[PDB]
Amino acid sequence: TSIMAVTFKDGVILGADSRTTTGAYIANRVTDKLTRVHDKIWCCRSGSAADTQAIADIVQYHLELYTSQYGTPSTETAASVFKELCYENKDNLTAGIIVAGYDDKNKGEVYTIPLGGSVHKLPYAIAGSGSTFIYGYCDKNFRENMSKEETVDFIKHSLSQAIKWDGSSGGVIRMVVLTAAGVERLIFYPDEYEQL
Amino acid sequence: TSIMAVTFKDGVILGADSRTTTGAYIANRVTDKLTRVHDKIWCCRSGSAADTQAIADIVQYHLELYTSQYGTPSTETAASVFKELCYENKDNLTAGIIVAGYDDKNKGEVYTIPLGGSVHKLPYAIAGSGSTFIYGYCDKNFRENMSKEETVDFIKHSLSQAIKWDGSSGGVIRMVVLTAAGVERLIFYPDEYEQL
Amino acid sequence: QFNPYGDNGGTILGIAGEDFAVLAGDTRNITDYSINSRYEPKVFDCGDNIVMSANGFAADGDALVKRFKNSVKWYHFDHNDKKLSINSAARNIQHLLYGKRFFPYYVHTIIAGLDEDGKGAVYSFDPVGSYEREQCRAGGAAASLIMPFLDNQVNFKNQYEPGTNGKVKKPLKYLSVEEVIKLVRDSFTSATERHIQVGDGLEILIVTKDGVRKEFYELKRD
Amino acid sequence: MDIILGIRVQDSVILASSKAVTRGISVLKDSDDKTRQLSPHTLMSFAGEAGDTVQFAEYIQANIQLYSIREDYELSPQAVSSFVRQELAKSIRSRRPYQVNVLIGGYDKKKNKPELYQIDYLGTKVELPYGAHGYSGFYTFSLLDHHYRPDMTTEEGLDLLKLCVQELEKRMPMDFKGVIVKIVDKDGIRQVDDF
Amino acid sequence: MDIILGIRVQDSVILASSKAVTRGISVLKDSDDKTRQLSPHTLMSFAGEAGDTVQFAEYIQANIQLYSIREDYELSPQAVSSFVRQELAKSIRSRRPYQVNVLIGGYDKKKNKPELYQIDYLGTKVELPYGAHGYSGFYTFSLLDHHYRPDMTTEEGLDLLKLCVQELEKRMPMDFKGVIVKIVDKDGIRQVDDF
Amino acid sequence: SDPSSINGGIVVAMTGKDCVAIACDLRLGSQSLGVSNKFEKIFHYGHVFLGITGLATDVTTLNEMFRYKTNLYKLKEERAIEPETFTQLVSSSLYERRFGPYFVGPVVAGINSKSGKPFIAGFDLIGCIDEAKDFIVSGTASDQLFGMCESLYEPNLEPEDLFETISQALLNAADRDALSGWGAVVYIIKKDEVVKRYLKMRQD
Amino acid sequence: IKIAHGCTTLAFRFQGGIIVAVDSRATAGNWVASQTVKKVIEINPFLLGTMAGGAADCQFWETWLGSQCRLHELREKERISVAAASKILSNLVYQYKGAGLSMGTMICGYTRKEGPTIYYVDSDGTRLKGDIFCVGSGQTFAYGVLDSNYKWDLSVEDALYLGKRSILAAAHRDAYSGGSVNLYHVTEDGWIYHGNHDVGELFWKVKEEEGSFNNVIG
Amino acid sequence: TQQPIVTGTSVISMKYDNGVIIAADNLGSYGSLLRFNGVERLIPVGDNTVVGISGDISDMQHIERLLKDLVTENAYDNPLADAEEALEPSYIFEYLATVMYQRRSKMNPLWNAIIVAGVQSNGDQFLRYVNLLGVTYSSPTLATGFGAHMANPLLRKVVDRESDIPKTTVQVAEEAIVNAMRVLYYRDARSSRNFSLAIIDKNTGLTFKKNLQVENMKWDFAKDIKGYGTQKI
Amino acid sequence: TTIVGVKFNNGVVIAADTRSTQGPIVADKNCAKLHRISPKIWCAGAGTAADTEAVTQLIGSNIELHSLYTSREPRVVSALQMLKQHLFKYQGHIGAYLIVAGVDPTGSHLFSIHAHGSTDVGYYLSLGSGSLAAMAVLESHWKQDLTKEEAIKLASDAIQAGIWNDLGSGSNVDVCVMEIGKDAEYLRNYLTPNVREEKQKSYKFPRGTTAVLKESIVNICD
Ligand SMILES: *[C@@](C)(CO)[C@](*)(O)[C@H](CC(C)C)NC(=O)[C@H](Cc1ccccc1)NC(=O)[C@H](CC(C)C)NC(=O)[C@H](CCc1ccccc1)NC(=O)CN1CCOCC1
Ligand SMILES: *[C@@](C)(CO)[C@](*)(O)[C@H](CC(C)C)NC(=O)[C@H](Cc1ccccc1)NC(=O)[C@H](CC(C)C)NC(=O)[C@H](CCc1ccccc1)NC(=O)CN1CCOCC1
Ligand SMILES: *[C@@](C)(CO)[C@](*)(O)[C@H](CC(C)C)NC(=O)[C@H](Cc1ccccc1)NC(=O)[C@H](CC(C)C)NC(=O)[C@H](CCc1ccccc1)NC(=O)CN1CCOCC1
Ligand SMILES: [Cl-]
Ligand SMILES: [Cl-]
Ligand SMILES: [Mg+2]
Ligand SMILES: [Mg+2]
Ligand SMILES: [Mg+2]
Ligand SMILES: [Mg+2]
Repeated sequence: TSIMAVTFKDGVILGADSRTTTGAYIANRVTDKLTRVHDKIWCCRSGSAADTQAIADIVQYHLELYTSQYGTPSTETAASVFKELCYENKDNLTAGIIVAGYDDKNKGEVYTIPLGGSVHKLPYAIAGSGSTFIYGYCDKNFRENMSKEETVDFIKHSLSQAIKWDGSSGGVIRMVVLTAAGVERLIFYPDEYEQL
Repeated sequence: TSIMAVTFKDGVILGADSRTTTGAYIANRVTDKLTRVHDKIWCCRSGSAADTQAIADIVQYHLELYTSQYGTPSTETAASVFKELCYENKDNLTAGIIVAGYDDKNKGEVYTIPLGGSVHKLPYAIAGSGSTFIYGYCDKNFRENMSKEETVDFIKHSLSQAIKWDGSSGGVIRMVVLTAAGVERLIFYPDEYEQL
Repeated sequence: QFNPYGDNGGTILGIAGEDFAVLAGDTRNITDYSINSRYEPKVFDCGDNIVMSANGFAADGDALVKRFKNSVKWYHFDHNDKKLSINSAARNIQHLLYGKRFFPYYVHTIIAGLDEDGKGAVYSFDPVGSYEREQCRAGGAAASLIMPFLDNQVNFKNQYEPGTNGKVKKPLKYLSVEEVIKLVRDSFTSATERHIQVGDGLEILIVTKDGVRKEFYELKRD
Repeated sequence: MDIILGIRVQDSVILASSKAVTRGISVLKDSDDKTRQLSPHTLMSFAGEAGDTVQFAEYIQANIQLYSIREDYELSPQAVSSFVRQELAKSIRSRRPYQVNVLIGGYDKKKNKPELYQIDYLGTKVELPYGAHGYSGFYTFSLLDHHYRPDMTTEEGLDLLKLCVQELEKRMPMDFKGVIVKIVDKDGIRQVDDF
Repeated sequence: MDIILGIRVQDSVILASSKAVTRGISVLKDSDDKTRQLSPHTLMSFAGEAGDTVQFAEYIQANIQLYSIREDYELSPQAVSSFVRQELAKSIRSRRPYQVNVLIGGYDKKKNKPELYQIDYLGTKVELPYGAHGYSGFYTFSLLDHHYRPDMTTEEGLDLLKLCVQELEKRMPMDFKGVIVKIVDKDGIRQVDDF
Repeated sequence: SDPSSINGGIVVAMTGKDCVAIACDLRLGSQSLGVSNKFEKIFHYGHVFLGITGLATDVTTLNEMFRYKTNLYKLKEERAIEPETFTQLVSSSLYERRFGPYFVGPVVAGINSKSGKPFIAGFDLIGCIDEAKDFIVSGTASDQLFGMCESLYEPNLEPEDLFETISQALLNAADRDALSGWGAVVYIIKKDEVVKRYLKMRQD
Repeated sequence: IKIAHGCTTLAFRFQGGIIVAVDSRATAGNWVASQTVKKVIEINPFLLGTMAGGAADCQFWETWLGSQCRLHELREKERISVAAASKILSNLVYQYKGAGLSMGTMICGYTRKEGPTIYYVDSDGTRLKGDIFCVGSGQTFAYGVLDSNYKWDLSVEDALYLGKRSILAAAHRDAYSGGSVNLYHVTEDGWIYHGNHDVGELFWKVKEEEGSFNNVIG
Repeated sequence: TQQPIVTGTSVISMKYDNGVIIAADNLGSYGSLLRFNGVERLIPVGDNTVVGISGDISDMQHIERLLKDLVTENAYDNPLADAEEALEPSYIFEYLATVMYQRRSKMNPLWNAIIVAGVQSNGDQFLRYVNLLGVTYSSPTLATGFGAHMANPLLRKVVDRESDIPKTTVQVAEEAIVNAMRVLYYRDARSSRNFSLAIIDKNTGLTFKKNLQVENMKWDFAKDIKGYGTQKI
Repeated sequence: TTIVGVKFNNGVVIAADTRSTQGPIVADKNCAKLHRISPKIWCAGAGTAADTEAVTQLIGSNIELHSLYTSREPRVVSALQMLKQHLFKYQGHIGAYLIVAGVDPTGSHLFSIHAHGSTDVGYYLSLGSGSLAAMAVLESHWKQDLTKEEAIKLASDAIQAGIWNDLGSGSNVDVCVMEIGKDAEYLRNYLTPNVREEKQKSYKFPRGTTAVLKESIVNICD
């Protein structure tokens, strides 16, 4: 996998490739790694497909039950539920998850949860096998309070390089935009992003 | 290690960090990984310090004996001698070497020799543990026929990021410029390159 | 770690008549669950009315056949074009195989032809050179399927004369070339049904005093 | 524990069981009786892992004796053998299985017939005319195949048994210090003191 | 191969060596002589890995016999034992070492004294009043410590040796099928046929 | 230490015209050592026949278990269990022990008393049902039996002819297997009569 | 693949020379590879060798032995002794010790100076002279019949039967032995072959005539 | 004993009526890293043979040098080096096949899968496979690595047996190869979009096509795929 | 195994081969790999044969009870959720690889489940040993807006690819079509392109060939 989430002026954008692999065979070339745990709290999934799905399903259940009792949960709260699962079951889990959400008070927030189960709140986060190849690029090119179009270009260019170098990443570049306006899905095909 | 070699308008420039490690201990923080096998044929050394030194010493011997009989060797010839050693002794060697040289006919040339012992002629090459983090950056920022100052900035920015993310890389950024003018050594200290 | 051996599958079969002998083998070549070739012959005419097959690991099979074919050539040079008898060929092959006792040819070898009295002869070898003359021998992946059927139909094992209270056995007799080919074809169609590494095609080489004839038959390709 | 044999003849069952108990490079005892009386007309010999053998034998013995008291009735050898087999059949899939092989020699008073059952530690039961556990069988079985007749007397059975012990004493690597022989018949269980 | 003993007394050296040859669960032979005469007044017994034992023994024998012919002279037991030790000392660092332990009993005609040497497969030589290889020592040594006297006769030595064999036959797990006893003295080497 | 090939043995079942046949060898060994030549591997519960190969302790255990279950079935249902139903029961029972299985290769055979249809079925050790029109094979000479059955079998054989085919399949398969043989039994099963025949075979 | 491992073989000395008796089965695991294997190698007209362990190892090296025996008598103008012949083989396999050769063999012969002689030779270098030897998976079964019935003053007829019966005993019980029994009788003027005997027919014949095997129904 | 470092993936090939087609992508993978992108894995020998090599690239380059040297050696004292005594595909294959098996027999293999495609002097099509084990086989369609699993099935729908070869044109055959290369780009995680293709015809000779790209791909349907089961957005 | 699933205009179609293996041996030449979870939710299964059967029956049972409890026709996502959570609980030890498809009040659906409990959505899917041969065909010929007859053709072609090119797959093609507003049609043995050719010889023995020791009438009655 190659995944990332980036905060910007109006909120936050999640980005991901669409490749799922069994060894060197691509089991699914159109995977959706950006998944909803709440209306405006989503996550990026890397690592085991089974583990990350199982985890995401449980978190969605917890946040739905939270909402029924206490109203809309914070993005921090969602990240805490992910952490609790990943930390307490670290011996049996292979999951690298990036949690991203939009509050009206807190605006765009991004939390990353690596293998250990630790939590790290960041302006932007990158993860997955293909993220190694774009640490240099992303660090040099990231700016705070970017516009929507700039952030889309930042993610597109970044994941394009991650895909280009990582054999474990490829297919389409999916994105999900989280703002006050609502939830917007974006897709970008090889013919566009490859020749960037 | 983090090493690279980049061809440009006037010739070629080799670049390297200065960190040598034993596990997580830094055995030498001022190492010189850019080493001369001939007047204007140099190499970047990554992998085993012992193996790469042993190899470089043998190549220097071969090219000195070549020069005594047949005159100045080509950069391709030097890369072939490196390859021969690395390929034929692949089972007992851990050496990732980048060969770079300046002919007057062929101008600047760069050959990279990974673990297997294969040869790859390129416009520029990156190698060593810290190179993984700058594939994205280097691919996006490299241009052919750059000027000396541009190429120095390209290498400096690139190795700065490699160093920043790779624990196995650090110290000073050494560089060696190979042109018709001659051989120029450059050094760049943490206080400069870290805050780029 | 590098593993120098592989399994190319397939199966072979040798039957000896009174004045003839057949050596059959399917034409499928495989590795794991993939088909490499639907027609890759592994039964060879080696000269001097000797047919040979070395089934198992094809690289070792081809090396061995190649070396034996060469042995037949040099036997002619060194001994005034003398014909290599099937028994002499067998003993020669034993030395080829045992020559690599400590790094074996991973193959079940079978050769067929006529002995010096003009009668049908089949010799079978293990991977390291132990050999034996027999009327009947199946070798390879589906040998365990075919061989007991051959015991029953060629050597008439477990078959007694009707009404004799299981006291008088069914008498041994030579089979005709027509009857043998029927048994070969049924043996391979049966093996093809129940063994995944067997199928595609069947190539039979028949050896009489007149020479070496070939017959080919389609097998199921699944 | 090593050599246990059994021979069913016309009117009795004869069990022969080695006397040696070896631990390491020392024969600790040379007069060990590797058998328990389960009931007046049922005898069980045993061989296998140290401790397990006696612990299992006595556990079975207790259970059969409990049955005898409760019903004021002796279980048939067939019934006892089935109970024993089931206990071993449970045992094999336990956390720590009983590694014990047994022979059960009994005289069925209702059928007026001797019966020999061979059961291994997995719970594999077979009724036989003659049986053995361990390496003993590899010598005796072929010898019994030849010399054994179904209508033999107890005295003929003891001579046949002597022939087995002699062969074992000749070709077995280990010194098993002879055997204790016991006879099970219509009159119950008795020991042959001079063998 | 298992039991080899040696006892040096006043005027002779006595070697006792088991007769059994076991392979797997079968005693293939019960009359095996585990010794070679190296010279008229020098005897070597041996025990260890199959094949190696005899191959080594005969190789030494040949070498000593070659020496005897060349010089028309018998080497002293001390000289032979040193030659044997060196051969094993070379062997231990070879590609495939001789796994053979030996006892060398000899009568030195110049000194008029019996001599017993114990050498293991590593090339570890010791001169002893009584010696053994393998597990045999664990029983015999303590028994000899008690009963052995340096001024004993050959007949007293044989009785002392009988006492060792009896103890081994009682406490050893394996049946070694008795021993072949040989005496080495001023008059050479002779075998005790009834033991 | 491979449970399915310690004791050894084989079972084979075939269908014919309005009949079924099930056959088994009689050997029980401990690896190389032959221990019993009377160890039958075919059992029956009413008109439903069950053959079981593999680890002998489990063969015995499962027989006792299916006797147990078919007896309670009959008491509650007030009728004999049918082959199709028994097949499902065997599958259920085996899969119950999914992660600690009986090391067996069972084979059901019988004729449905209502429809009159011949029925055979085989199972793997964890209870996967293998239904077949023609034949089912099991044991340490399964490969051999597959080869014999696939060549010798033809549909709609009369009981007397079917006996010869199944017997020759078992015998010649058993003779190419070290751990099988030592005698053989064949059950010929018609709608309302069952004949059991012991075969004469080589005793090595 | 696995390679052939055909076994029950015996050979015993008696008044009339030597009897050699072997089974015929060869196996690869449970799979019976051959029922018609020749486990007696006719080294030359006067010497016999038995096959146990590695089929190839025994075949190859015992025919090789026949070559060394022929070269001996060409150079020495005299028949090779059983002692010498056996030692040529045991010295050879000792050179290969550790490499993985697998051999259990009886070298049997009858010469003027020695009389009837049997040498057990082993792939781990063992060379033993003896009167009775029994080698293979079914050796223990054959020993039981041999030991209880053996005498030096057996007739050639009775000795031949004893060897035949001892193999039968092993063929029955030992799963990896059977097929058929091959008999040989070694005299000073050479060995004499006494036929191939199918175990399937021999078992029922012996059962009836001898009254043995009452455990088995016939 | 080796382990392959820089590796090349599938080589695919097939026969058609007048000759043979062979293709292979231009990627030199370093594990999961798609390290080198300008790697030519089809190597022509003369004007009548193309050797396609997958597996270890250092060993591929060694084989290149051997073939280059083979042409040189054949020309020595050979007036008919560009005529009757020119190198045949069968000669080149048998040489490689000998080397591959000798190297596996010395427990030091050339870690490759090789397909030698060409046309013989008499007009006969030559297509044969050899690998690190010295294993050889021939078929109307041959492929290595993932190509074996995915390309062969597609290529066999065109040429299923020998009799289908005269019925298959170069247009139809090339189409199937290019299509197979696209499928491999969809499904092989160590494949690249850029590839080379070679045609050896008995009439038109050797045609070597460089810098080809996979095109006419289907990706649009991806936009409709949401979540992994229950998600609606 | 080879198994596939293909979406079309008004529903979904799944297909499978019919080979069941035991090592290299074909145990069942015509087994059913298409399973009915509910009347209009069907499941193709690859992997451990007992597991695909057991897990599909268990969930199918619980689905039926759920349908009765809720007074509603069952949904494919319910079967999907129940299957994945079961498989995940067993950490891949239940070796069931499933293609789940069907129609329900929500619409037509097509999913795949793996043994470790991961699920995937798609318009065309394939699982099993011959999935690569099948997927190659699917990637070559699939398009948007397939008709019923086109989807069946594409699905059966994808299975055929597995039958012929994969040794793990063979024999026949089973199909199940699940269209919206119609009954699901299960097409058992939709294609049978591997019919066994006539044998060369009849092996019907003369009566009395087999030697018999004993006969006895068996009592099956009470
Ligand atoms: C990139 C690819 C890597 O970081 C992404 O992270 C994606 C994340 C997406 C899919 C959410 N990861 C994968 O695609 C993931 C890679 C992976 C593999 C193993 C452990 C962790 C991560 N792939 C999978 O999880 C696949 C998806 C299936 C095919 C639908 N599953 C497998 O590869 C299974 C997993 C088994 C497993 C092993 C260890 C921990 C957890 C699960 N593996 C196999 O089936 C084994 N396979 C048998 C055939 O031979 C090749 C190996
Ligand atoms: C970066 C760091 C990694 O790519 C660079 O490539 C540099 C290259 C420069 C120095 C030319 N590489 C290293 O610094 C290299 C890292 C390395 C280590 C092991 C194998 C390959 C590469 N470091 C070394 O070679 C050091 C230099 C010494 C300290 C002067 N040597 C060691 O670390 C030795 C090497 C032994 C060895 C192992 C395997 C292959 C070859 C050599 N290792 C130790 O002494 C072990 N050490 C004992 C104390 O506990 C920690 C481990
Ligand atoms: C294709 C055909 C696979 O090539 C398909 O994927 C099919 C799926 C269909 C049948 C639903 N798969 C099989 O046919 C499958 C292949 C397989 C084998 C082993 C493990 C996983 C998959 N075959 C089976 O499941 C057979 C079914 C029989 C023929 C009815 N079962 C076996 O081969 C069992 C394996 C059972 C098992 C136990 C524990 C973990 C995993 C699997 N093996 C045996 O019965 C062998 N043996 C017999 C003697 O007793 C010891 C067990
Ligand atoms: Cl997923
Ligand atoms: Cl250095
Ligand atoms: Mg080194
Ligand atoms: Mg650093
Ligand atoms: Mg197929
Ligand atoms: Mg037997």
